Amino acid sequence: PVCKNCHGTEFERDLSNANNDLVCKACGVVSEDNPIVSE
Amino acid sequence: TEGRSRDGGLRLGEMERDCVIAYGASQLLLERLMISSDAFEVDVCDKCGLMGYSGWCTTCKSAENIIKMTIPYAAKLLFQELLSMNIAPRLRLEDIFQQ
Amino acid sequence: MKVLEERNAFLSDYEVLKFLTDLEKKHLWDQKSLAPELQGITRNVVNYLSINKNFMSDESFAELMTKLNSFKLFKAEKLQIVNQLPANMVHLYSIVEECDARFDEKTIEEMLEIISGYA
Amino acid sequence: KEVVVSETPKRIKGLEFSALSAADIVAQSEVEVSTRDLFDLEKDRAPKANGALDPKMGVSSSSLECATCHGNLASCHGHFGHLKLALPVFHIGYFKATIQILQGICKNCSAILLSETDKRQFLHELRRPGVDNLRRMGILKKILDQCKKQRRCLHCGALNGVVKKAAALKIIHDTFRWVGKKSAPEKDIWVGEWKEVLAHNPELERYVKRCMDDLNPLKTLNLFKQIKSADCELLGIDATVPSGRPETYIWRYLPAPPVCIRPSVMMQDSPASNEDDLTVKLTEIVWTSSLIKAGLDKGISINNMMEHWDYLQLTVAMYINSDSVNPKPIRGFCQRLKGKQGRFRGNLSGKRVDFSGRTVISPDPNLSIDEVAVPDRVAKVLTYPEKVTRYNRHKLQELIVNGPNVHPGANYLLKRNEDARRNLRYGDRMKLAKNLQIGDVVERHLEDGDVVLFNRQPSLHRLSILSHYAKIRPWRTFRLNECVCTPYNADFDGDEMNLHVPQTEEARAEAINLMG
Amino acid sequence: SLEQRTLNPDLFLYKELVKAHLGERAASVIGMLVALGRLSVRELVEKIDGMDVDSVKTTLVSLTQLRCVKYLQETAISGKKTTYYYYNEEGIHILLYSGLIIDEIITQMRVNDEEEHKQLVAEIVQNVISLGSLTVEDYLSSVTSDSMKYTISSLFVQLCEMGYLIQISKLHYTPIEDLWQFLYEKHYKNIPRNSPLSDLKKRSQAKMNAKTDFAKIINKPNELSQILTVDPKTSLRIVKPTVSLTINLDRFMKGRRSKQLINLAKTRVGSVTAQVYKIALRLTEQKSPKIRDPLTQTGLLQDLEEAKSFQDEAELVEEKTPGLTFNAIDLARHLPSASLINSHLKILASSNFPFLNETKPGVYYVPYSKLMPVLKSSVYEYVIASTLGPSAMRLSRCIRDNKLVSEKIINSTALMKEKDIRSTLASLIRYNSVEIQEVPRTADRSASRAVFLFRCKETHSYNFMRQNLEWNMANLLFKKEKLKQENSTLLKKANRDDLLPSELNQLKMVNERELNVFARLSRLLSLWEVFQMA
Amino acid sequence: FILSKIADLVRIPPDQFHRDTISAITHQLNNKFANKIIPNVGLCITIYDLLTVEEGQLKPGDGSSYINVTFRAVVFKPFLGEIVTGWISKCTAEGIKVSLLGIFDDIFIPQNMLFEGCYYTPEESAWIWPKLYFDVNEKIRFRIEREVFVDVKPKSEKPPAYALLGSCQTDGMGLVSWWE
Amino acid sequence: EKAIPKDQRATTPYMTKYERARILGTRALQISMNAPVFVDLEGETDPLRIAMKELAEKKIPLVIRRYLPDGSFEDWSVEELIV
Amino acid sequence: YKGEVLGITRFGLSKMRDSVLQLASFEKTTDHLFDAAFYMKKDAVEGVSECIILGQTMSIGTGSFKVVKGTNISEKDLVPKRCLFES
Amino acid sequence: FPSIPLPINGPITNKERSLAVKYINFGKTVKDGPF
Ligand SMILES: [Zn+2]
Ligand SMILES: [Zn+2]
Ligand SMILES: [Zn+2]
Ligand SMILES: [Zn+2]
Repeated sequence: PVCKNCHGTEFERDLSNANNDLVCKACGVVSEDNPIVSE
Repeated sequence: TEGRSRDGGLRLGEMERDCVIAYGASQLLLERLMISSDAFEVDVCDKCGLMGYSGWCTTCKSAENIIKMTIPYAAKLLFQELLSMNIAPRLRLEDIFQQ
Repeated sequence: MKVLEERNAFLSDYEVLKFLTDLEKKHLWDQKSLAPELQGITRNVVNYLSINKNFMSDESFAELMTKLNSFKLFKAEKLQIVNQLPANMVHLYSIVEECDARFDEKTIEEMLEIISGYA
Repeated sequence: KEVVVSETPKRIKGLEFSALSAADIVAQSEVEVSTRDLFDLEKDRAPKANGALDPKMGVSSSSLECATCHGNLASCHGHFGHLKLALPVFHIGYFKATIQILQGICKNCSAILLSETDKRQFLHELRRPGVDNLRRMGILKKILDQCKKQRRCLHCGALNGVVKKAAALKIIHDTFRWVGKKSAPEKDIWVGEWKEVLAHNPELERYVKRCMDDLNPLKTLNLFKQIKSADCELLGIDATVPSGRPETYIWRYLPAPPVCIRPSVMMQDSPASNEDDLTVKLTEIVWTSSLIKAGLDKGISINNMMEHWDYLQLTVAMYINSDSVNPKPIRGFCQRLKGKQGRFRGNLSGKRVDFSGRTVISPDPNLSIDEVAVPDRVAKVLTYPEKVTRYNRHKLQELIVNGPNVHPGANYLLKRNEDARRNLRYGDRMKLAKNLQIGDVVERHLEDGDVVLFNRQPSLHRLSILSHYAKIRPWRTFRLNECVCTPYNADFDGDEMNLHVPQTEEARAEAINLMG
Repeated sequence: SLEQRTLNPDLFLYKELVKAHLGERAASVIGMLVALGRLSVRELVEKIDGMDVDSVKTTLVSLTQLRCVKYLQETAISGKKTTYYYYNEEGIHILLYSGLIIDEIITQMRVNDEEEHKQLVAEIVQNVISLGSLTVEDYLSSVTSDSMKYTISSLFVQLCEMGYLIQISKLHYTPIEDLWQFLYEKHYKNIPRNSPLSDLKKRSQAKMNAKTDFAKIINKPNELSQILTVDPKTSLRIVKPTVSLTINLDRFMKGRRSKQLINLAKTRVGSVTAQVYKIALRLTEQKSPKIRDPLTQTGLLQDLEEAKSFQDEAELVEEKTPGLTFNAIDLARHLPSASLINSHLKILASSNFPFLNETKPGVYYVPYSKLMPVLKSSVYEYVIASTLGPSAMRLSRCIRDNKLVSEKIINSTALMKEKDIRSTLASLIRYNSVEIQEVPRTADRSASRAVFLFRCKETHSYNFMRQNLEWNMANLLFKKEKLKQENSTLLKKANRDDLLPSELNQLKMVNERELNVFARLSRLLSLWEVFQMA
Repeated sequence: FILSKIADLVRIPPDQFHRDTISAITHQLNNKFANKIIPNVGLCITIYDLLTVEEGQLKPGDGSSYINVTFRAVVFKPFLGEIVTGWISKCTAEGIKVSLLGIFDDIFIPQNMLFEGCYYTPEESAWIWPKLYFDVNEKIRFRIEREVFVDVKPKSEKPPAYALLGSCQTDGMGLVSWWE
Repeated sequence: EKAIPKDQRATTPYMTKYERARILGTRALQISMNAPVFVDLEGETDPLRIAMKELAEKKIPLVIRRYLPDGSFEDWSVEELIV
Repeated sequence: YKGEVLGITRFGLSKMRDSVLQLASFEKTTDHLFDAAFYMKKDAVEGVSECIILGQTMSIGTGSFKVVKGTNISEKDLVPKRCLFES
Repeated sequence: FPSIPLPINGPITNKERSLAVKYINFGKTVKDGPF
């Protein structure tokens, strides 16, 4: 929800290269890597 | 995750695991089967050795004798399935150096 | 982490200033560059004990101590009296036990002369 | 703080096994699961009171918090809970090794059916330093027949026959081996003790020889509890550990696993959760074992509760191993550690690897041997970590400013200060390019010179997987040379092969010189 | 305290006896002998960790002197002599009963009153065995030279000839099985080859002779014709001063069983006849039959045709022993009236508990072998009635005499409502005084189509009740020293002086509370020792 | 002012290969031991010398070189009766907060060997004296009886690492200018 | 079971196929941790390719410790082997 | 090499090499693990298919030897700085 | 937590209060003796 460097509140799930990371558009620090899908 | 529609990642099986060890190569076998696949950082107690969480042992509640190591995640969950039925895999450790 | 010998030997307080000053010397010009954490403690040792001496050669430090330990076996208190209230015998009364009833000669005035010598 | 921290790196010299006690379960447990129903009808989002997917037993979703260690789903390592049975039952794993150590002891005073100078010769074949598992388990075959070929014990002389199964999973003691000498006291007591019930309801005369004494899990626990410590060494177990008694080989307490093992998977076919089969077995245990403890206290019939304690014996022997259902069959613990790629082949021996890709092949003569040709749409997905150094610094500043759209660029960046990673399609790049502390790692794209494995999917022999250099070409298929298709026995008629790219610096060097 | 209550057998009793009043270094070695059986010093050091090889021998001589272990040597043809060391179960029971022998000298030596060795005869038992072994020169060479010790030395032949001061030997410090073998092999080498007929009887020809050796060689310590010196000067009779002697457990244990059984009299009669029975009881204690029965310990108890003879001749021992069958005439002079002597003894035979029942006319005696099986079942059923409901006293007696009761006759024989019998019987499966017997009336032993039968099974109920008390003795022993670990810094101040006026409160309230523990242990020890008359 | 022969292993990152061997082992032990406490020994200040050095091993996954090395470092352990002329900068109402200025301030020493008329007076003074007073930032004599070392972490300020026991039993105790 | 000097030096003097895949394997990630090279590199990248150049002039500063199966050492400096 | 010709079946491996983590990856898994914890066994892991499950460096091939960095030093500068012991 | 006590729960009688003195000085002899 909140970044560690810019403390933004909006995150954008990027699926452009099949990584599905979670990152903000302010600075570009990923919030969670390696997603855990509900199989 | 298995499946091209499930965003893939391919299976380095058991037929292809034996082909690697026939070369004698003993460092990418460790890299292809826990680093790029299944790495996980377990901190296990030394005496009455079985794993605990962030800084505890929670069976000898002293939180003193702990070694940070790293093993595959699929052996963290074997050591809890095998522990859920009454089998206790006690771990016994040495240090790498001073043969 | 194995402590082989905890109290291996003794070292005098002068080498706590002598070898440490040679560490101050090859430490990029300390104390005069006015115009990490390891150097503050290193600085706080030098100014503490040298002021206690001030407010020198080691060969003259040795001749006074070999006369100071005129004891039979219980000597080791001769090393601690190097900067502990010099030039006084009413502090030497409170240092070592049963010396008010053992040293009743001009020894106790000669240990006054040695402790007033370097002070 | 002013206090030191210092610890050597360590290893694992070996696993060693044991069944833990009936007292170490509550040592490592932290909650208890007394109550039954998983979901409170408060109609909240996480309604779990005490005996359920408890939020301080673990956490089974990404929107919750583990109330013990802390963390949502990546920080929680999983935590154990424990149960408390109403009256004990048998372990379905140790079921064979709780009669093979019951064929050795007496059945009245419960001492091992052996004399004194004989047994000292037996464990003398244990103390010698050369003993292997080939011969350690072999010499225990002789300690067991010698207890079965000996009819009467030493300390009370009472006769002991044979004990075997009763073919649910309960065992009975065939106590009577008479040849013609029926004038034994226990046989005279047996006909004397049994003649009193012939007065009433004498219909039971067709049930004489089939009737025989039982060993229910409340007798055997109070039978194992007085066999001494001094003779443990001859029937398998050792002393000198706390859990070295034979009392801890039948269920009296059972632990509950963490919910990380048995996660509440949300199928989202409904706003209801498809709860897995492993918790609904763990709840049918705690409901049967609840009404027994309240049954004997309040008072219910003895012919009624003896099937509830026989149901719960049959239920705990399904939670472990579902082969003993004796009939859509429920998956258990043992029903997934074995099998074709349940565990140990598809989870531990052979895993699924990151940084891989799988297109078709097509021939190419115009490139050399040891160079596989790679399309560029897969060349800007498969990255490679690349630590900055003074030798390659002037290259890696020119490459981070390309970005992830032109080919020699990067996808991510991790500074030495930073902790997770930084994406590079978001934010300004030239302001991030100039700093580039010399200790950190960029993740460039694949580029021609890298070290790339390659195998056919049916791998016949050790020359089915080989390592290649790369060359980035602008079509959409894996080109390779004609001469290298003979190890892979490929045929270019539509089949496909996968590539692997190692991501250390010491496995990048070892793939060439051993598998080039 | 769940860590204790689960994984601790009688090993938890034997570990903390030596841990209580001895050093820590010996609680680890006798804990290893019980857990492993028997092992020599060459492999004892391999099992323990933290004790040097000669530091074991220094540790092993500590419990050697107090007779807390027992040794054995057996050589090999190829190897040297190997010293196998065992565990002593009777040498440490002395350390258990140790407070009770001091009050057993007083209740048995009642001829004297207002004597100036009351403070000394209480100390001689503390002198004989807290030193370990004992000999006569060790107390006469003390700080006092004469001290009228000719009275004190002649005081002890009064106190040795009454029993339990037998000269020690290799018999008391070796176990019973490792003596029986090499004499059975000596009696087998006593009879050679050159007789082919009935060789199974020839193998038993040593066995008939080794029985006569067995009761002989155990009388060699008991025999009193060589334990004292006839000396014609300055005295009349005195013990031999060159004798190494300790205390004996048996006549204490036989005196305790006799003390155990007079309390059954005070219940089955008033206190007049209870006073009558004490006098004829106490006089037969110095020669009574053996309680522990070293015949039945280890040997041919397996086969019934030998196991019958362990009480066939033993009852004939009890019936045809001259030194206990009293005439019922000399009892009047011992009480401080041959009509009332016979009349107050006539009610003993009339009561259905067979003490002073079977006899010869005119000369009556108390049988043993058919009595103590009735004492053990009488005390046990009252424990059930004491700690849980009196309905269980009704049910446990009901299934006792009515063999193999079912659930319909249990309401014919006894009379309670049906809802209340489930709430009392289900407390007896949990503790094993009843059992289950099943009849499968269908195929493959199905449980809902089956009826259940009950039984007493009069051995399993007494083993569990034995060890239900051997733990509770040791659990109370666990809170003995663990209480002395807190408030220890002033227990050293209470032992460095031989005064804060508010600290003394925190020394008495811990000391009055541990005063309760030794009284609670003695009552439970009276509840436990009844189950040792096997 | 005494040495303590201990053993330790030390790591070297591979960018310290241009610096020779003794200059780097001295550095990577300094930041491990400088201004540090030892469990149950004392406070190592700075490493004195090197006693013996072994040959550098490599963890296979790491790439650095790890040397085990034995050495002694200089550590102060005054005495169980040593005179120390420290200073003070804190006073409270149950003892006296005598802390040596400059080095460490984790010390509380009581006054339990003095006369029968001692309490606290909250008027800049210690107590009323039956006698020139003493205050902060000047040389104050105090000796040492004992010390208590614990190494506990009960996870669930009074720093319990290094605490000395002191007294002022005789005259002249409280200021060095009362004498001389 | 200790250091075995050049007199009792009884293994093959040849850098086997697994040595040069490990020495190059463990030298190369030192170059990616800012370790100093010894050789005259040209304008050149890729710390593996600068590691197998350094093996040609035999300027690796390492030593191979061959363990016999009975718990015995054996040392061989990496200049001493030839390939 | 152990005294008798013995197959590569279930019947052939339980007398050839006994080590419980390796036997779990063969056919009958759990029947080898319960009687392992009964006897309280002890296997030191040095097999190939046992250092895979734990993530440790295999012992054969290029894992057999170990690599050491030279310290290029001798005793000529390892003298102490000891002086003025007691006078 | 457990119910059902044994019935041996009595305030100590002076008939056996002297009996509890003989225990505590017995071990005080042996522990302070040789061993
Ligand atoms: Zn952000
Ligand atoms: Zn632990
Ligand atoms: Zn948690
Ligand atoms: Zn028996």
